[PDB]
Amino acid sequence: QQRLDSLMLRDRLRFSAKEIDQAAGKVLLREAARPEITYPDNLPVSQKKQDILEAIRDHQVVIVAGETGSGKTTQLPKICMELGRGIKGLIGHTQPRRLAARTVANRIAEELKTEPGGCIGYKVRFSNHVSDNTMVKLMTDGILLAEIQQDRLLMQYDTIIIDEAHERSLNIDFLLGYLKELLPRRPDLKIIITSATIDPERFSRHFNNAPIIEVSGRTYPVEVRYRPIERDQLQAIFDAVDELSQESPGDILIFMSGEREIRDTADALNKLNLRHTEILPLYARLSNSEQNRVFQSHSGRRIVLATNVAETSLTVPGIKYVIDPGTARISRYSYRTKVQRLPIEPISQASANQRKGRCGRVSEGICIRLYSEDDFLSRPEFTDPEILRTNLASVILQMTALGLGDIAAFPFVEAPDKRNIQDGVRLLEELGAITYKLTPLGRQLSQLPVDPRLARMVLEAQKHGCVREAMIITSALSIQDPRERPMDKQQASDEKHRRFHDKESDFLAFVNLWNYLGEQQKALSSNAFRRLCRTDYLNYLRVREWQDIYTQLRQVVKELGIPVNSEPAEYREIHIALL
Amino acid sequence: QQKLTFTALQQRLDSLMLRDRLRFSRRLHGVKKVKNPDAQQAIFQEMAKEIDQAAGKVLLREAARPEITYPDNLPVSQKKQDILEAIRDHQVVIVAGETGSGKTTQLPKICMELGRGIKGLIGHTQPRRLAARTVANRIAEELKTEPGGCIGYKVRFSNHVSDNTMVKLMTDGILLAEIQQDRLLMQYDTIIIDEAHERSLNIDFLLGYLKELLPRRPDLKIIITSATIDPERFSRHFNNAPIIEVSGRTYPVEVRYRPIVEEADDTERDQLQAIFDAVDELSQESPGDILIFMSGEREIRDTADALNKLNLRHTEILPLYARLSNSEQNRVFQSHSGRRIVLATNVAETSLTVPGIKYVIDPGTARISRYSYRTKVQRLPIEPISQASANQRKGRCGRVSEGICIRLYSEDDFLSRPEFTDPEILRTNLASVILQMTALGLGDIAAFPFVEAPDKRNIQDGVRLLEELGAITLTPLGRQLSQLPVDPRLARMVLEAQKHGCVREAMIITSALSIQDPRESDFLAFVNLWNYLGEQQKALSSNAFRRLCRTDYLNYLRVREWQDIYTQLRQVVKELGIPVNSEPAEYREIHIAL
Ligand SMILES: Nc1ncnc2c1ncn2[C@@H]1O[C@H](COP(=O)(O)OP(=O)(O)O)[C@@H](O)[C@H]1O
Ligand SMILES: Nc1ncnc2c1ncn2[C@@H]1O[C@H](COP(=O)(O)OP(=O)(O)O)[C@@H](O)[C@H]1O
Ligand SMILES: [Mg+2]
Ligand SMILES: [Mg+2]
Repeated sequence: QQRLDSLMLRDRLRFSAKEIDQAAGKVLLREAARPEITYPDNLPVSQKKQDILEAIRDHQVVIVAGETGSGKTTQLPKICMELGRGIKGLIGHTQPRRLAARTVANRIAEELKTEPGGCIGYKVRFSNHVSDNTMVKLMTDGILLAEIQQDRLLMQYDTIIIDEAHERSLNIDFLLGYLKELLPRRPDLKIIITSATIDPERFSRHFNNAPIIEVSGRTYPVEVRYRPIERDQLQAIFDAVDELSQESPGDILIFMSGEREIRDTADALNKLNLRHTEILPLYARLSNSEQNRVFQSHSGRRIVLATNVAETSLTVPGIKYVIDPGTARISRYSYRTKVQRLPIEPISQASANQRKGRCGRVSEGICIRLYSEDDFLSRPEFTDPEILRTNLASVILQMTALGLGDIAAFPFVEAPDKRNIQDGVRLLEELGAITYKLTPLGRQLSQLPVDPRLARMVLEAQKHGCVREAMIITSALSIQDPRERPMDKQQASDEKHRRFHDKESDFLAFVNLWNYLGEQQKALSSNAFRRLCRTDYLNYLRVREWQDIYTQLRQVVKELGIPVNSEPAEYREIHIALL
Repeated sequence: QQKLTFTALQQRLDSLMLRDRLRFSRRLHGVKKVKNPDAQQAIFQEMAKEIDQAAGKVLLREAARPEITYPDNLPVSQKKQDILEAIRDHQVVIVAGETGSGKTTQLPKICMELGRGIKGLIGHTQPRRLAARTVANRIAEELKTEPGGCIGYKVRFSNHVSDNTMVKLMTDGILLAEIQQDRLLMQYDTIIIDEAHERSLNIDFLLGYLKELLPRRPDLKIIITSATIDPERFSRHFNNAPIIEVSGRTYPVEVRYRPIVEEADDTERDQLQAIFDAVDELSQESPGDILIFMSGEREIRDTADALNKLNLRHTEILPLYARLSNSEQNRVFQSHSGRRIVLATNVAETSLTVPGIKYVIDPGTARISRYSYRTKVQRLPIEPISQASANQRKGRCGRVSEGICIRLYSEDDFLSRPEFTDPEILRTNLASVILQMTALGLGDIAAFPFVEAPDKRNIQDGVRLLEELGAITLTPLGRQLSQLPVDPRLARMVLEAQKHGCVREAMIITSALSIQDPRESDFLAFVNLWNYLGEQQKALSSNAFRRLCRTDYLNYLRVREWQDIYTQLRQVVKELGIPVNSEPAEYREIHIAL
């Protein structure tokens, strides 16, 4: 048994004698395939790698916290390899987003002059690029959670890097809880929690007061300019862009609430024909020749439009200026409507300071906040973690889908409100989702990224050929009402909104408004369809958010093989489905 | 509450998916040995609620069933009821027909119309990974559904299959690898083996394994899909299974023999001028696109370049490469103004259907894997194709009347060729066959029901070789050897080269020994010639390193074949995660490797 501590972890678990020499050949082939480890000398993490290495070496859990762009994501797996990890088990490295897992794997592989799927591989939904020589496995946190069922000790891995951990999604908190549970039985496993410098002490306390290595390099103070306050919303961006294009060379990063807003803004900025200015929209659906032009050199000024993926996870090069509208989609349960919603809300101070911080890698960066200093100082210091703003039915459903056990025994970094547990269990039973074990219906519910009660209605519409109408309604119920009624009029707003009133149920006013919002962004220009939404007292951003949510929901529904009517269904099978 | 029984529970298992019915059935079998009837009743009560749950899986999948439609103009669509009834009434069916009949894209639909694909998957194998994905995307589009929904696919590095997937396209290699974990192939109620006339090792392993499996899977249905090349052999293999011939009307094709005139005294320029002359001959005829068959993708590139320098009137040159943009992919099936000249490898012989072809130019060659008893190596020579393959190439202009196929060889040459291509099982060293069989767990090669058995006189030497290399006793080393599509001993050198950072040089040697020479220390002549030919071909102008190869005893066409084979080998090595040095390795850490 002393000889097999140099065997691979799954093999070593198996045995503990000449079928050992065989297994030991696997290790020694993998050691032969290990590349030469190199680092770009200009990154703070590369310069500070020796302290990081020693911390990982001497501690089971390390928290690495630092400004975006420090080199955490691309260099930390290399440090683990230099320390000798990744031979007898994999270095697992989670990302919140599927796109980031693949992009990071390709980037590290290229920096090491290797082929992705070799020493650096990745696993996301529909793509498992991992060979027998893979040492570092990039993946989404959802992928790693789904592996727990078939491998409860995670014996595939000798090292797990939880990246972007400050996002505090449910997936991240499930992993941090499961890993803490797992550590007494995996004394050979090493954990690295990787984060922006946002309250890393909370991660430290969770892991038995683990050391925090703060790896930020030099940052320069950023000038903040406050510019308070549809085109009133869009024109503020125009004014900020004009202001900043007077400053010294340097690209502008504009934070946006969603991809349809990015597209409208990119269309508008392009017809403005800014001299020697390139507009670059960052969408999730970008081509493989669009990936790197983000990172390609460029001649004039570049205006990058992005969602908050560019807040801390992605570093756009060459950024000197930021325009911050100060808002973001965030998942939040509404106690008024008893629905898990996606309101557009003012971001926390921590998030606003991360957006500002993207100008501070060079001197004299400028951040324009489209709101008042008064507003900023009123905002919370931190963003609520998702676990504290999600209905417990959704939480329990996902824990049951992953086999994480009872929500009351789980060692959360921050526990949800125990008073809501029984109503969450009750709801899932009434929805036919559980018995805890998932039902086949429950598994389909877990795969729909909307409130479970709304998801149940989508599944029921599949029996009646009106999933299209189910998705219009459910997406409409996942936002704040797009129909503004300013008591500054109260007069034309409701009389223009009653054009879509329906006979039986109020939910089909959403269907009529949806069809009306179609036929109009086809007739009208994108700037005069926009104009139509103040003319019609519609909140421009919510309508765009309504369309974004529907589009994403329809893609998921179709990917699951759920049928979607090509032709609008009629009123009877729409309501037997809701009723 | 109320009493359950073995028979009633067992009759419930017919509303389940086949894998669930198997599991429940084996659980109930165990209950038959429980002596305490109260413990049997308790197990029953628990199990009837899990059966109730499992039956919901079936009704979710039935809700996802798409509406089945067929394109009017396909012979298979016109014959759909005869095909459906044959599949319905027979466990095994042979579907044979001309390329373009609609076999690949419509046969899975017919199985869905029959009601299959709900309780198990309709598995549909392809020889090529790109074809599995492309076919899945095409059927999904025809059904107006999203790929990964009812129509999905599974290939290396991509598993596009959901809980509602009814048709699973995959490579035959993927299906073979699934046998370890699912020996009865209970995931599937139907298996379609496509392009079966290719008679690769993978196809023959599946046909033998499926034949063995059928007495244990009376619920399983098999469809063997083939070009009309001796489908009677498939029928005999499956106990005289019916052959459904799904070709439409046959339009005879005019053959012209144009043996290559050695006018220009070259070989490359002689082949190219012969192609030019054939293109001129065909451009006198009525409107219609031309398909030119080529032996490899580097040949395609040179030919497309040469045809572009001709400044042809109203003519587009369109080379077909395996890694084409899938929006350049789409351009084959796209309309166009003038004449189009399509250049393709034999992927366009039976597997791919290029639209609008009226004319074919056939040089008559293809790369084929063939073991050499001299040189004791599994090689990949370019050799003359069989009569059957030449007739398949000819048939690609047979969609309408008045097609013309120009063969760049004589009728005597055509008649000298064998009637059929040797199946791969008969031209592969048995060390490779045994290695791949043991990796797959197919059992002893002497007990395997091959459509055509290999020469058993080679067996014990194959076992001998794999023992000497340390591949069997399967080893961890043997499994890595199985993954390399080269001679097993050369594969041994590739893996040993990985220890010393010279897999690049190992691949130079391997590719040089799998072709005929462009002209232990003789193998280091291969490396030095390769390095020189690499260096010279970045400095010299586009299309002027050709002259450089007469300087020495180098024939450009052999060098180009060497480079093509190396390039394809490097792709396979990369996909296996084996690192390849970008920089030329240093001396004889190449001998420590050899
Ligand atoms: N795909 C890529 N292409 C080019 N440069 C990149 C890529 N990914 C990251 N970089 C650069 O490497 C640096 C380090 O990035 P990263 O490791 O993600 O830092 P952190 O995780 O600390 O924010 C950044 O400045 C970034 O611009
Ligand atoms: N990806 C595709 N795009 C457009 N048309 C296609 C595609 N695949 C097949 N087809 C058309 O459908 C017809 C049937 O092709 P297929 O089902 O592959 O026939 P077979 O398998 O009998 O050769 C062919 O004529 C082909 O041109
Ligand atoms: Mg990062
Ligand atoms: Mg076919």
